[PDB]
Order: sequence, then structure tokens, then C-alpha cells
Amino acid sequence: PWKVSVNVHSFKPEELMVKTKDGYVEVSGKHEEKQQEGGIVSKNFTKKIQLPAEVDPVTVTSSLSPEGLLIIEA
Amino acid sequence: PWKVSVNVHSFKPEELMVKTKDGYVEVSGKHEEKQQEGGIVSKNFTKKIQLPAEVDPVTVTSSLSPEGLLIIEA
Repeated sequence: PWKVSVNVHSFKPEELMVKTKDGYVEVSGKHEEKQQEGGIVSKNFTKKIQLPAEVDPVTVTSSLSPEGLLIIEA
Repeated sequence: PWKVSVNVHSFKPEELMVKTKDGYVEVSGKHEEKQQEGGIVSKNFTKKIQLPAEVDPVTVTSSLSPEGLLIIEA
């Protein structure tokens, strides 16, 4: 099968979002925190995935692997 | 000293950008490619770093560690 395994690194699963439209799938993450004394107060990422040219629109399957990977497939 | 070591993962050093203004430092990366048959055609990340409250504005030092880490310090 056709599969994309995305390493989301330190982003928690509740911080991820999957958005699909017209043969494209965009996975993103968003994390914020306090750090009153400084540090990384927010971070985010975005990955644009182009699906195979034969799949229907809004036709995607996503899930979390046991290792914590975001699995994107047709 | 005060130091932030940022793991940029698979982003090439030429794809990174450091932007600082008014006690904040934002490091980001941007990567794009072809993948005519599908796959990840583009990806990016953004990290907002709050500097210590005593540093002057636009006062920052950045460099690449031997392991490829982006080192942000006052």
C-alpha cells in the first residue's frame, strides 16, 4: 500500500491536526507554554503531502503507530 | 551562559532562518521539493524563543554546533 510515516518528534498527539482537500493532506502541530523566565514559548510545524493522482478527493486514512508516528495513507 | 539548542531534524542549514526583534527570537525552516508522483512536497517549522528579560533588543548570537544543532544564546 501507499503510506507516509510522519515523525512528529516532541509534539503531543493532542496537538496534531490533519487537513485534507483536493488530493492534498496537510499535517501540522501546535504547542505553546509559559516560560516566564524565557525559553521556547511556542512551536509549530507543517507538512504538505501530495496524494497519488488516482485517489478521490477527501479520501484519506490517518492513525498513530505504536511508536507514535502519524501514518498517512490513501 | 544562557543557551537554547534547537534540533532542526532533516532541515538543511541553508533552509533555516533566524529572526529577532524586541526580546524574541524566532527560528524557522522551509523545505520544498518535486515528488511528481506524490509524497511530502513541502514542510516547515517555527519556534518562538523568549529571551531573558534583561537582554537588550536585537542582541542575540546564533551558530551551528558540530552535530548540526542551532545554538541560540544571548
